[PDB]
Amino acid sequence: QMGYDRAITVFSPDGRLFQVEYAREAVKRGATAIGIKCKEGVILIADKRVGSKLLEADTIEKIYKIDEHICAATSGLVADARVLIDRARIEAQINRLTYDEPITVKELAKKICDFKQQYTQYGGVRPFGVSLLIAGVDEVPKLYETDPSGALLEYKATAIGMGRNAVTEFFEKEYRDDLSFDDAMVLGLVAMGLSIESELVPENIEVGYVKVDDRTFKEVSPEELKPYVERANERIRELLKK
Amino acid sequence: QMGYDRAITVFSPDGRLFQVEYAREAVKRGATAIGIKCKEGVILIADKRVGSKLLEADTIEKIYKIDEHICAATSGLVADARVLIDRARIEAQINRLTYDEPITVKELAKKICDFKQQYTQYGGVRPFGVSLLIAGVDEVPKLYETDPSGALLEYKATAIGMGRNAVTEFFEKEYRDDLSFDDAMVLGLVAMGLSIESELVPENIEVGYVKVDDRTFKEVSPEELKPYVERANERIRELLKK
Amino acid sequence: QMGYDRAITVFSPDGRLFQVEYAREAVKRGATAIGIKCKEGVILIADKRVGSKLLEADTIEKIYKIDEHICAATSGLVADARVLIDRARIEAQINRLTYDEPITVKELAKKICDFKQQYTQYGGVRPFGVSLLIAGVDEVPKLYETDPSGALLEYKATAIGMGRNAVTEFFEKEYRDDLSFDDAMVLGLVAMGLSIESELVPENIEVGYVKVDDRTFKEVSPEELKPYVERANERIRELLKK
Amino acid sequence: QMGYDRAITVFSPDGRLFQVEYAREAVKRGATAIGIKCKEGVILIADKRVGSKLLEADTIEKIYKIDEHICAATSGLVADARVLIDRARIEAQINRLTYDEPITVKELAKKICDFKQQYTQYGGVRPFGVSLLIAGVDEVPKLYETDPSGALLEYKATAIGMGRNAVTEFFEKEYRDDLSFDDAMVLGLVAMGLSIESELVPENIEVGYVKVDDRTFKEVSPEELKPYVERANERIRELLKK
Amino acid sequence: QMGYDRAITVFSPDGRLFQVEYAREAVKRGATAIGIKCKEGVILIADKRVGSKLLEADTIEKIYKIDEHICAATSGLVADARVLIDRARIEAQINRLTYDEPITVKELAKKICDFKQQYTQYGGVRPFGVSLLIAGVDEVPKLYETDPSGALLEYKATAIGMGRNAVTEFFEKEYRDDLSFDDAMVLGLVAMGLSIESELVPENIEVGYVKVDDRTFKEVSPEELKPYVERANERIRELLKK
Amino acid sequence: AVELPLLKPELFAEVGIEPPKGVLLYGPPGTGKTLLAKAVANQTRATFIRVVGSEFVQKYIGEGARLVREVFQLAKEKAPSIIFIDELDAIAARRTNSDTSGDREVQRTMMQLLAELDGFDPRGDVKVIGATNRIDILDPAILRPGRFDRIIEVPLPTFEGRIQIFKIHTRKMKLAEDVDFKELARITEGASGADIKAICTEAGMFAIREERAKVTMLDFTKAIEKVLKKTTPIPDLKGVMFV
Amino acid sequence: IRVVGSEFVQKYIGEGARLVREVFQLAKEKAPSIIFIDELDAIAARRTNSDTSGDREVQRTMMQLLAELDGFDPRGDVKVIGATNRIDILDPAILRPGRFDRIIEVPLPTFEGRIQIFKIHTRKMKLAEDVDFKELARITEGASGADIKAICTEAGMFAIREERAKVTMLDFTKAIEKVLKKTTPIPDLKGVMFV
Amino acid sequence: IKAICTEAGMFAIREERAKVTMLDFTKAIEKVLKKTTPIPDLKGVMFV
Amino acid sequence: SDTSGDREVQRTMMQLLAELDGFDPRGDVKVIGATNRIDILDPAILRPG
Amino acid sequence: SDTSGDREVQRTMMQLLAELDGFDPRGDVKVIGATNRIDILDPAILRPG
Amino acid sequence: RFDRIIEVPLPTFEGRIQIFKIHTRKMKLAEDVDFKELARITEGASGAD
Ligand SMILES: [Mg+2]
Repeated sequence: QMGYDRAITVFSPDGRLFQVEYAREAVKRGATAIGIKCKEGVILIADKRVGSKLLEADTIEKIYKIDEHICAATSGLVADARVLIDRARIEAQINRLTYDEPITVKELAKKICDFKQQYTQYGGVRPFGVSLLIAGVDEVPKLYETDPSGALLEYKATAIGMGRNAVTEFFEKEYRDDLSFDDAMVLGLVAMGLSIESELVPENIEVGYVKVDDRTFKEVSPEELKPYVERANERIRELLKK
Repeated sequence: QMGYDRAITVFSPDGRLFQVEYAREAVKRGATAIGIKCKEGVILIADKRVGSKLLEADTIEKIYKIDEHICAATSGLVADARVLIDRARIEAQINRLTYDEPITVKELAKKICDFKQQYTQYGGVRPFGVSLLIAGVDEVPKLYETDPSGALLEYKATAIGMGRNAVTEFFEKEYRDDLSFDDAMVLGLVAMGLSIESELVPENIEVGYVKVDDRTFKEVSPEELKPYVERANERIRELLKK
Repeated sequence: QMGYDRAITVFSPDGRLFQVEYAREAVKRGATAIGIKCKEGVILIADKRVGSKLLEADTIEKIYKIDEHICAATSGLVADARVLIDRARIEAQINRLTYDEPITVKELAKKICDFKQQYTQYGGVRPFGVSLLIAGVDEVPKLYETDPSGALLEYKATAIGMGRNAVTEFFEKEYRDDLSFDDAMVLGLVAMGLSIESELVPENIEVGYVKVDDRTFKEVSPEELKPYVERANERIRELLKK
Repeated sequence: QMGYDRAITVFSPDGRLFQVEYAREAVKRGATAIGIKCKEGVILIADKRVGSKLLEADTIEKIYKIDEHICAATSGLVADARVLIDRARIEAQINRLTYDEPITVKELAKKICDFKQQYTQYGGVRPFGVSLLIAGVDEVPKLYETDPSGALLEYKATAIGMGRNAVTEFFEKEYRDDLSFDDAMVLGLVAMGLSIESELVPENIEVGYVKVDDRTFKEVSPEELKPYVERANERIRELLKK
Repeated sequence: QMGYDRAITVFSPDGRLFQVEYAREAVKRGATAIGIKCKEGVILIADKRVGSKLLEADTIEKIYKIDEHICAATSGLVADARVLIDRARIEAQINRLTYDEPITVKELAKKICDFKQQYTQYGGVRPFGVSLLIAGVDEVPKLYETDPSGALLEYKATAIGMGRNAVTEFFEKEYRDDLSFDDAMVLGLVAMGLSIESELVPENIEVGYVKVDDRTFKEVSPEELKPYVERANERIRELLKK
Repeated sequence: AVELPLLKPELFAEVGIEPPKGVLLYGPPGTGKTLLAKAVANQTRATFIRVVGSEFVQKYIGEGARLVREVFQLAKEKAPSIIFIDELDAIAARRTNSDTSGDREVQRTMMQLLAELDGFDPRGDVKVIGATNRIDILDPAILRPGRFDRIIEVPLPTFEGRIQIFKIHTRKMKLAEDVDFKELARITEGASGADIKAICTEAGMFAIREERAKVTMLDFTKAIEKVLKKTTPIPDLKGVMFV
Repeated sequence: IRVVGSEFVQKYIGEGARLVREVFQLAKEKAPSIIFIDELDAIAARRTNSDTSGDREVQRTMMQLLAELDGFDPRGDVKVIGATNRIDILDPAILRPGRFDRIIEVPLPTFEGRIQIFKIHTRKMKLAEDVDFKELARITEGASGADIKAICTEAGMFAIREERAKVTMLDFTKAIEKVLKKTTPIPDLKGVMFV
Repeated sequence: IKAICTEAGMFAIREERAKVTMLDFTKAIEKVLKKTTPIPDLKGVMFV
Repeated sequence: SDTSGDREVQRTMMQLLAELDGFDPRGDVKVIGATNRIDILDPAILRPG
Repeated sequence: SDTSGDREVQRTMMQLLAELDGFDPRGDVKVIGATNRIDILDPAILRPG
Repeated sequence: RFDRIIEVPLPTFEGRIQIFKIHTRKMKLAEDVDFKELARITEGASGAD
């Protein structure tokens, strides 16, 4: 400590990589991003909040199209995230080049873990200070989290970002393995309303998703956002009186 | 604090990076440059103040040309800007090569910011310490602030430089998304006059602007800055009395 | 304080390199895996309990295919394991290309040991802070451990991670070289139970095996594992009474 | 101080390379090996005793056939052995590829020294902290030691590793150049036995040789080994009554 | 005092390289090697005693044939000496290859100076620790010294190593410009006996020579050495009487 | 090492051993290095003087030197005498081979330790007992015989050891008989001898807190926790990413 | 007059100068008199800096004693007599003779020198019945006279452990191994790293 | 400031009057600031 | 500043600069100063007047 | 001692410590106190006696 | 704490000349001297020099 944290190469006598824990606090500097997996589809809910009103919020977004049934979200450096995810766009496309068949959500996760690992290993370069939430449906719905080094944990309710700890507590209690896609959409807005610590306005949130039946990406436009948010607000206010 | 500011490959224990913070202080050190977006165009103004008269009265160049409808302006390290804009120029030409279509400001900003992030990755290469405000009209007007950190942020009105903070507080009250083309440039002239806390002459500003109706960048002569400069000077005077 | 672990290139005066003895500590902090050898094949048994129920119950993975007849398990960072397992799979398959014979357990182990040792010598890259277990039957059933040092050690039975020290002592008493396939899987299921200080439920263990007769890797289905786990519970509970 | 010891490029005020000096001590930490030359061939005796009963007693091997007629022992790290020996194996055959003739015991041992000499001069790497004993008969019998430094010293009987100090004292009186092959074999196990200061068992030690009536590496089975270890054990007993 | 032996890209404030001066004090930490030029030949004597009596007489054994008319002895690291010597041998045959001209004693020493100066200037590697006496009759007798750094100085008698200073002082009295082959051979044997503070025996030194009349290397044979021990020792006894 | 020479100088005729001028204690400090020094002092009926190592050096020195002289004088005036010298690292440590500012001070205090140890005649007998953190932060210039003849590895107390120290204290305690000394020891794993002692003081506090004169096994176990047990010592962390 | 001179040099400034003034002055009173100034290594200055407060504080002490020695104030039949471990740490004023007329090299003991030191000390012990002081000298060459004393001291203590209480040749040699480890080890294998 | 005013009044005296005009002040202000702890005079070539 | 081994000797030095030739007249001193180097002496002793 | 200062203080340190020791192996008069610093001074009240 | 902060600088051309005059006056005739030449040689030298 105070020396074995001054490079990505050193270990401590506790055998921690502190540079990698620090790249991870970078994730926690960024705004909350939340994924739910249910058996009828998977949900991606990104914070799309602006902190001043002279900001234009179309590019404060997390949600990036990757493949035509793989979307993903991000938390960490904005910079790190765009270059990383652009790699992932290419990688998903390359997979279609040499096989003629869209990429699996898992393989993409393994490839993008491995990209981050060379940057953790090589001392001449810093790691990407970012985690992804990779959400898609390949034939069967999937939700992954990648860690800054390239570690892989498969989830079923998750978040990265500022609100992560609280969203983890929320799904401990609320998230059940029988929630319909509709039902789980509201529940994931209640999880976002909690972490942001007030009720939500559709302008400060963005929802994207992949359902199993449709097996497409869509993106939820602010008109198509509202019925869900309206349900959500009712309960977001109740948990602010607990 | 120590040892978290002597390299670029190290993070802090909080997920902040103090080296990269200091490049943001680099942006803050230099002269103000304001970009103000409107529905009829996007107006890009940069201070052509000279700290002596021995300095040329048109100092090359506070407002650079990237493409035929794309310009950008600088605050922070002026050394760096020469290099950085050469890259931006070649990037818009490269897209005209490989797609025969000019580059969208959004994707251009991403490319330039990526080149920055690449220079964050390496331990022997420090990043550019300069922010550029890339402005252009592709279909609707667009204004972006590109940071030394590699991150892009879109705006409705913006500032950078040592006048950044003052003009966020100013345009927050005063800006509305319903200014006309003339009303937009005048309000931006008021913002420049506030920041420097003296009146404007056509010799301490360089203005260009971009029309939707022409889809082209045009560069404003000192003669035709005169009407706008006089109208604006009244509001500035009232602001420097209170 | 030392600085005999500033780099991997600085020996301690005692004649040891500290930095790989801390990459050895990286394995311990990660979770346990046990590889258990009988005279009728090999068994491989690994943690999947990880975290609360937010994480998927059948989270992927500790028990990796290398081949369809050689399998591996890890302990340490599952970043350094994930790219290493990518490297392993290629390595076995290159042997298959150029020999049209499957890699022997011993020979795959030797190649992982060189690979690890490549990173260990240069100061410009750190070695993995991961250890690997390589289990097969080439035609003699075999069990090895490949160290983060890139050293090769032959084992009758072996364990790594948190439970390393408990499993060792436990097998010092009970294990024999003439245990049946049924006995050796079960024996290590008690030991695995002791490693986490809890009863084994079939949803927090992934167990694969390589049989001598088939020479084909097969993974134990949740409920096919259930009666083997059930017989282990009697002894694990018994022993947690003390 | 003392040193000037955290670089490999630095020679200290002593005029030694501390780095290199730390690595001769890393040989010692590795298990003993005993080399002995007679006029009827060259016997190499090597410790294959590692671990309790967690590990298998056969642990590869540790007395590697390098060439047809040259074998070597290792002392130091096993990890260090793997890589130095991989390269060593290739070099032995490389001579045969380009000349179609025997590699010299002198010449193999020099180019095994050379690989690490590369890693001693250069700044980007460490030498391996390993000392191999290089024993064979190209046309006369020879024994050398290769040193982690890269020194090449012809011995006539010696030890290195843990037993280095112990066996020199032993061989001041015992070692003679009119000894028999059989006498040498036995005397070399007494030396090793002294190193461990314990009773031998023929199952956890491997003895191989290159004769001069063969000119081929051979290895003496454990069924054969028993009488030689048994006449050793009397002589260990005399010594451990003093 | 300093900290400029920490680099080899530096100069100190007195304009010196202390790294090079401790590579100088690696030579002084090796056993001596002596050269004598007479006007009938040139004769190079170097220690061949090393270690305990359990190391062959013929363990280094320094005075390597480089060419047909050039032998070169060493003092310093027996590890770096070998590589240099091999590089010296290659440079001399390259000269033969490209000219069919046997390389001059002078021009060979020059090419060595330049080779070691690449390793002095570059900071990613270190300077050698070795001093060589390059010696022969090209068409007149020559003896040079190439230094740790690679400085070329011409001598008419020298020594290098631990024995160095005493033998310099000796020559300052005895050495005469009128010297002959027999006298010289005797002279260097006397000189070697002051270094070691003890008598010489035949095989505990090796001596190489290049005559003018042969203009070809011949090694002094042990039996030919014998009458020279007996006459040299006369003076040795006298000068080791205190 | 010390004792038997000092009381019996017949030894310096029967053997002819010239007087020992020093003995050095190593292994972990605070175990009871001070206590060992007193134990000896009692046996030869000598004058114990304790010098703390923070009495040596300031930041340009004078007063550091002044007190080495002071206690060398008291010891000669009060012979036989035993000077306990905790803790060698501020008056005996390794030197710089290329200067630094800080070292200079340290060296000037040092030369005066080195001198006086050799300086005594058997006219005035000054025996000393050193103690340190380890010997691997110490120069060999004082670890020369006649500056430090021999060394004593004083390690941490053994399992069976902790029991015998617990027993010293249980004596004092009123109504002690539910005490298992072995279990208490087990729990106080990797505890020094000083630690054992602290626990005993605190068993008495715990007991009076429960308003009784009896100190058995609840009290003692609670004491252990307060002083010794506050640690898990190598666990942490399970990822996230290290899993 | 035996002074350890490093023992002075007080941080209460000039108290330091006083003390050397008085010892010198006393030398003239009790003349003829020998003053022994032990380690001129901290009572002798150096004009090249290493401690801003330290160089000047020693200097005042140094030029004061020089003042009394033959600065203007007469020698007083002194007869200094003075010991030091370093020579390059010295000011030009003291380094020269005429304040120490005969500069003497005191080297480490020779082969014959080992023997002499050995004899003086074995007379204090119980000798050997196997005496050879030449045999001991071969290993110990390259040590100092204090290590010779050290060996002796170890042999007598060794004898106690052995329960002999008699010193002999066998104890002397064992004492050489133990002493030589600590503080002047001499054979060490240089044919490993070096040629 | 107390120094600037005394320096100025001494300027007024130098010009042999008691009217402390703007010009006595300007000379004075430059005298007192020239001495003092630090006023701007460097702004870089890489910054404005 | 902030020493006593090279602070106190400087305020008795400042007294000297300034007593040896200072305020006070003349007399018959003529102060014979003697030194070993002029390379570690204050520039006031070094100069004439 | 630097004559006046040191000796008065030396005396009042010793006079403080002997009493407080001597009436309390055990409670009789309980001594309480405070200090703001103790790293600044020679052991005395850092002496474990 | 003063207000009138006066830097005493080294002598200037005209500055040296005024001083020479005083000393010559006390020191009788020296009319073959050029005061200007003395100043050119002694450029930037102190008053005490
Ligand atoms: Mg002395």
